[PDB]
Amino acid sequence: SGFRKMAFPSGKVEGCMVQVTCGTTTLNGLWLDDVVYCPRHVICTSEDMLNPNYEDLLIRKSNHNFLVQAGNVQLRVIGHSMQNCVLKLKVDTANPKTPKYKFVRIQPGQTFSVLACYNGSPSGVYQCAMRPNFTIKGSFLNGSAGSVGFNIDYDCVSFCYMHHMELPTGVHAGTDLEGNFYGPFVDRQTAQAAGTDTTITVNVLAWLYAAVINGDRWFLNRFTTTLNDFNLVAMKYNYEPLTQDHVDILGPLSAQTGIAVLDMCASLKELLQNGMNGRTILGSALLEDEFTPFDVVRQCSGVTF
Amino acid sequence: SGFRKMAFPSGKVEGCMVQVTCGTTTLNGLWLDDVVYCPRHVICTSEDMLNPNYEDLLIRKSNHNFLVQAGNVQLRVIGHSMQNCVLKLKVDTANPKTPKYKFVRIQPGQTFSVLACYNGSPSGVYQCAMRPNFTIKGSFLNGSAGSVGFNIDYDCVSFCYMHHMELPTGVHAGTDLEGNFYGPFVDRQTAQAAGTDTTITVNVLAWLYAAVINGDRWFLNRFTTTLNDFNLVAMKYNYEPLTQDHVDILGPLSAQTGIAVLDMCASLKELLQNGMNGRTILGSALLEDEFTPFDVVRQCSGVTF
Amino acid sequence: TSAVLQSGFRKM
Amino acid sequence: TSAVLQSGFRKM
Repeated sequence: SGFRKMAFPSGKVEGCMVQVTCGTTTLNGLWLDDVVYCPRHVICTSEDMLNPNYEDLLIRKSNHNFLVQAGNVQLRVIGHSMQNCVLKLKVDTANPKTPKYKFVRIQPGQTFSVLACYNGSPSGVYQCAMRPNFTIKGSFLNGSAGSVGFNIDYDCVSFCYMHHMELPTGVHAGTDLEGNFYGPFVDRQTAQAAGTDTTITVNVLAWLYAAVINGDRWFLNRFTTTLNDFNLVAMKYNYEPLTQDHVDILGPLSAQTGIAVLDMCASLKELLQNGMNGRTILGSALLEDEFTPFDVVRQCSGVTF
Repeated sequence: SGFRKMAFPSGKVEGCMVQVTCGTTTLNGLWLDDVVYCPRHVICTSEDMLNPNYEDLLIRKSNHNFLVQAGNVQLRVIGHSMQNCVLKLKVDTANPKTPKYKFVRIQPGQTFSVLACYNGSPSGVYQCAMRPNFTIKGSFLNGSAGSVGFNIDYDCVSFCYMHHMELPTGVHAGTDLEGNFYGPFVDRQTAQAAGTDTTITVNVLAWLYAAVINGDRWFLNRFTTTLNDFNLVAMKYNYEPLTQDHVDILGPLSAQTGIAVLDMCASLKELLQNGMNGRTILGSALLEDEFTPFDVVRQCSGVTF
Repeated sequence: TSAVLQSGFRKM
Repeated sequence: TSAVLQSGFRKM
């Protein structure tokens, strides 16, 4: 019994984190095979980050301008190139701890584990979701750039996020491991605002199924609803629309608990209008939307890696 | 900015997790040097779990009765002994992934990361706290026994918890790495029950300081309180009493924020009386009590491992 | 209610 | 208020 916000084991990712330093600018890098990946703003000085010209800044740098430290060992940089907002540093040594991995760009509403790192050393891991506005509500300080987010699919590490910057609201923005930004953001120190954030509706329902599995049943009711009726109420409360694919994906939890998805939606509609009746669900007074349906199946069935 | 329920990177513990099987009973083991630590009830079968005589059951056991598997390699057991409720199996090979480690016993209110495992394989990592009733609110299924709780402050892994069993309310009980149970619980499947759980007050105050550090101030007020008056209020909400030691513990956070401890206590009294009234504190509508003052300074000031 | 020792079952 | 590229400073 019990339900916690579980992150993936970070051992395979920990063995890939290195430190990259260009001048006095330092951050974290991802050492996979014979290439180190890191945010391109490592070539920026403090005065450069207002309106950087990365194409020009990088052209003034050579391989010797990059200090890559993997622990107490410096990796010789034998090449450098820019792919979108990520810098690729070719080193003369393949990482012996390179795991089975791939680069995957994730969809908003999906979850992943963040391995926050400072000076190339992992310091903490936490589970989070990619918000519908393509921000991450993470915990990041200066020097945390280059920290990576990942999933573990079967036995393969799926790198999906690399940290770059913090937005003025305190939320965070980054790219995939191919350098493509999540959301309408650019890596420079200017005024930037994220779009209106909504609630990942399918995740709330999956989380409500996890509560039923753990014995929380008070929010259930005799009523059902329709997708159109729910979506009309959901959009008024800044909730993402529920699709037929969301319903099908919730199928395993619908059959295991004996509560149809539209029946759960009726409970969710009620919780949006009348609140939570002064009660809690799974030890929370909010509607938690950082558990995907597969996250609930994973935790409740004990899937290992 | 931002505040997350951060666990420690689990890699150093993953390299020590093995599967221990005795007869038909299987659980997880902790492989450090040439010793494997596991819960002693691995030697019970189905009908020796109500009132087992562990000293007697172990005497009937031989080295070849313990199947220890580190991945796909079967470890050869050359000795076995029992220390309280933990079993110690001597193998002929020292774990090459053995980290610099330590065995510590913690007090209620202390936090640690849990690496939930099944059949010797990691399933997930999450953060949790030793509740005042000496239980933990984990996420554990059958086969999760042997999973360990730990902290990795600085370079050393401090093992503080080994999981054993689940109590009727869905909370969990276990021992330290010397086999000594936390609380008055025993590794028998007899009728057991946790006492009334209370809120860790010093942790709530530390988490309110973390909110102030992160820029939240709407919950502060112009009032102060005496320690006795705050305590007389706190017990009315099943909060743990605040001792003078706890007041000293919150000293550095009080100095960093410029808000006296008893000042923060007055705002805690108001929050208990009012609720949050549609607002959230660091992304929660409940007062979080699983962050120690040490955790707050760790996540907000300097993070490294 | 009885406590539950959370070991697992394994076929021999 | 401007966004912050969360690299670090390292005295060399």
